[PDB]
Amino acid sequence: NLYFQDPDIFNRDPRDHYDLLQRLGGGTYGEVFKARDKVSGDLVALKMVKMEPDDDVSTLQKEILILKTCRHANIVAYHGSYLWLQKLWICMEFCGAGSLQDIYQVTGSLSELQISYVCREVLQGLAYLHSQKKIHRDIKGANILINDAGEVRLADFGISAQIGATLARRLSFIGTPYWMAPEVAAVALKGGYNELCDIWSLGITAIELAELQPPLFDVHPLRVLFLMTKSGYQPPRLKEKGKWSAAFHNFIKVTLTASPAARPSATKMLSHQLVSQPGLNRGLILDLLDKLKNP
Amino acid sequence: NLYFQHYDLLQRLGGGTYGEVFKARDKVSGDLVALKMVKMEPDDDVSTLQKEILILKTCRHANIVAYHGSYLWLQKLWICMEFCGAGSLQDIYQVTGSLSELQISYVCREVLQGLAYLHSQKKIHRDIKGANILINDAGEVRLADFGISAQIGATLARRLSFIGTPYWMAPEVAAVALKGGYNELCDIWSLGITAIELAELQPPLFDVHPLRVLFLMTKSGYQPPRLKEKGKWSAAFHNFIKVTLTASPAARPSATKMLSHQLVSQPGLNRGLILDLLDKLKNP
Ligand SMILES: Cn1cc(Nc2ncc(C3=CCC[C@@H](NC(=O)c4ccccc4)C3)nc2C(N)=O)cn1
Ligand SMILES: Cn1cc(Nc2ncc(C3=CCC[C@@H](NC(=O)c4ccccc4)C3)nc2C(N)=O)cn1
Repeated sequence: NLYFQDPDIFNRDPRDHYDLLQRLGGGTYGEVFKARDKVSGDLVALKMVKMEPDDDVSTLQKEILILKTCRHANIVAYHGSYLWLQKLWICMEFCGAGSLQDIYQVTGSLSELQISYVCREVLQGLAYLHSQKKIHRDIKGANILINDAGEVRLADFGISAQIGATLARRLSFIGTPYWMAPEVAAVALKGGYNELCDIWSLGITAIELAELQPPLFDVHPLRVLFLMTKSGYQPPRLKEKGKWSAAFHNFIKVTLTASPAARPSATKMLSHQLVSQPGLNRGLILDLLDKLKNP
Repeated sequence: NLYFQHYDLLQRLGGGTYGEVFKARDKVSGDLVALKMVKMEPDDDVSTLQKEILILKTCRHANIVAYHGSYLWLQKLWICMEFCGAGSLQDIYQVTGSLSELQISYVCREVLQGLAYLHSQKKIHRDIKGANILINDAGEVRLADFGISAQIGATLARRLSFIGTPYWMAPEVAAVALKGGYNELCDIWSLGITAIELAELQPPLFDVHPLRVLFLMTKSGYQPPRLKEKGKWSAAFHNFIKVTLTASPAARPSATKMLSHQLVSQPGLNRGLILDLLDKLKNP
């Protein structure tokens, strides 16, 4: 729909249009490289995903169309895709400072104002994704990128941006779909039903930026999961008291509401004093980036 | 609410991430039982054990593997249950070949009785398929369990294995109690697919990549599957498949309404049909 706001995939080596520079990272999502446009000199990031020989082109085109229509200032901008020698290459906006986890592992804990600006920017991205009937499902410091201008970008839009190995692992969790009714298959493909899980993850991420680890990081993962099934379950909180304002403690209290029925939406969270206060701008993050270079 | 409604290990029957199931014999009478050996969670307490045992004791029906009792021994929870000697319908049809229309009609009636019971208790099974329908030596049909709500421990371990660490996950994504996006009618669809599976040895689209199937089923004009060999089946069986596989859940019939369908309400549907199927195993 052109009323809401050119080829889908090039059958060509992206090295025909870009000079591959340094490897930025890697993992289950594939490998990401910094690159430079041969004509304009503009910098981009290129993600290389290994494809299976039997991956069908019909499904790949449907997946790429989702990347093409899901766009917001607070999500890494998608530019295009290349399919060459069994590798899918996704071209996108370059975020020079890497993830918030890459940064805080050097700088230490963020200030309350720096966290407030990050939360506001992530909530703007989530309000957009939730309006499009998508669920991110992987909000955390390692998945929030920062560019050299101090701007915040979600690394991708989560569930519906998965391709390659990450998507293969999610398909294993879903299991065989041949007996699912269409409405069950819809929830499985979307990655869930309740988008308010993202609001909880943002609350945990605010603690992660304040404390350098999410709550209970040291507890065996299967125990953390089992404790969430118990009737006595209590959500986590900030470890320190006086270091943080009453507005920050309240933001954590309301985002970390165990019952999704009582948890606020992304748009309602954007009205919370913590993220609606004046003085939240990229200058706060330029100060964090300067700390990174001159410690 | 009461107003509503030792052992010798013989051989391993089943196993998975949940634990193991063994065939067992009572030393006193020689009665055969199935014993499921479960590792309890490190944070399992008196109240969590009590709620799971209460659900096992109270969620009861003839067409669901019967709970007999449980005990703690060798640091494991042992659940004693009804023994179903012939295994699952999948274990059987992989040897015998496809079931006859009458055999499928009896299996569908028996599963629908189990589902009408679960749905009356506000439970959604969400795991109906040939591999999860067990048959005893008398030809009787039993759902292996009451569904995904009897598999919480295994789902948590599967989530850790394929999704990752849980530190940023909301508690509702793990507690998985009142799931949204669908209701009990998803079980009626799965039973329709199971009827095709018993007729054809595979569900429809069994050879299509899972991601492609998810995109196909979620497309607006999705056409529900049908039995592929038209002349082999009656018009009642074709209609049973058509109504169970209603794409819109708002229009899909309930388990109790399905029990009134000519296919499963016809006379002559009894466990002898399944004893005939088990006779094919002795001399294949
Ligand atoms: C250490 N370092 C890392 C970086 N910079 C990046 N590091 C990692 C990544 C990503 C990793 C995994 C997801 C990927 N996103 C997508 O594939 C995608 C985006 C939009 C729509 C659909 C899909 C982004 N991107 C950068 C960067 N864009 O600059 C600088 N320094
Ligand atoms: C090959 N073979 C297999 C069998 N027989 C069984 N095989 C597998 C299983 C099961 C496997 C996993 C689920 C388990 N059910 C439960 O844990 C449960 C039951 C009721 C309520 C709540 C939970 C039953 N049971 C048998 C059997 N009872 O005789 C013979 N031959």
